[PDB]
Amino acid sequence: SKVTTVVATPGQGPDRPQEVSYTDTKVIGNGSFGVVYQAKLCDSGELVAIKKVLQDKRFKNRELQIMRKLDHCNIVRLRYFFYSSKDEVYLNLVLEYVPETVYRVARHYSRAKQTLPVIYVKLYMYQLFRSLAYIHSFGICHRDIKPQNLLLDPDTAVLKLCDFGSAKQLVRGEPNVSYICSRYYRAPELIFGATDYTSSIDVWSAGCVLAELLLGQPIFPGDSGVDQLVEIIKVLGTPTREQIREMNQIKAHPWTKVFRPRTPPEAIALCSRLLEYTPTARLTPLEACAHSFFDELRDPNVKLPNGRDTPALFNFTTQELSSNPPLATILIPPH
Ligand SMILES: CC[C@@]1(c2ccccc2)C2=C(CC(C)(C)CC2=O)Nc2n[nH]cc21
Repeated sequence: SKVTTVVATPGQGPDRPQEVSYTDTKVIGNGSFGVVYQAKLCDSGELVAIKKVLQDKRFKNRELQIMRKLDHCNIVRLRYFFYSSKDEVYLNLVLEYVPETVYRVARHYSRAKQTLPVIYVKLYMYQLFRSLAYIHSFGICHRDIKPQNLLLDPDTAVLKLCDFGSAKQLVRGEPNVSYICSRYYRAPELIFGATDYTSSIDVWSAGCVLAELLLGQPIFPGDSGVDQLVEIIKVLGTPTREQIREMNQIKAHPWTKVFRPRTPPEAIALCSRLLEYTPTARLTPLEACAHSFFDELRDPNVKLPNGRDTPALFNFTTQELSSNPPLATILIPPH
């Protein structure tokens, strides 16, 4: 068809562009950022997402700077990036394409008034925390964890975190904006306006994702930035003055009463260790990866419903173990 040909720096490593060609460019999605397209590489047929952003020639692009540093089985690959052109200049990110997301698959089950089975919950949640461990190890917060940004191949069961459009490297020094994350998955410290929040916001959002996978709908659907807070109180109860200080009247409805009757205790526990008001009292991605809930994935006779083996869950790097390498003994069992 129309066959566009550009000179694209690869995302990985030495800064040396090569010629690259692609053809079936259909528009998908919009936003303050720019536009995302879908397309087909000629060299192989493989489908690609191309996010097209306006770039100030002087200033560096945060997403690209973050994406180039990343190489991890559970995160989208930036395959290439290339510039294009009034006297206006655009960055184009050429990203790996996966046709489904967790939101979409979850939405299938929800419409059948039906459960996503616990095995897929474990698999998906585990791989998520795993991608968080990795990006947190570079001080990078994602700041937009939600099912719509979890790529998923349902045959392999491989989940890959994506959209690093709100991602940012947090630094002890600097303030950062508090209106971020998508509203249902926003951490309570951010509703209270905090500008010194840590990577522990992602963990809350991972918690809101779990909760949702267990319930069939979002756990805290709020009307406004502000109602979001009331929807949390509804469940967590009112936070103590002490808790409120740590972030910077109603009784707490017990977790076990929150979910469906037949729900795993190990899962409900984990949920309560993620959805803590005090951000320091939330598990870290690696502590959660190691949480008892995920024990079924360390059984050597774990198989996927469709027969196949699980994807690789223990090829942990130095880097991913950075934050607490004792845990390697729990996370990596015998085999
Ligand atoms: C082309 C962009 C896309 C996306 C981008 C951001 C979030 C989620 C998905 C895209 C899909 C399939 C989709 C979820 C049906 C629609 C969609 O937006 N998969 C992707 N893989 N890489 C980028 C993508």
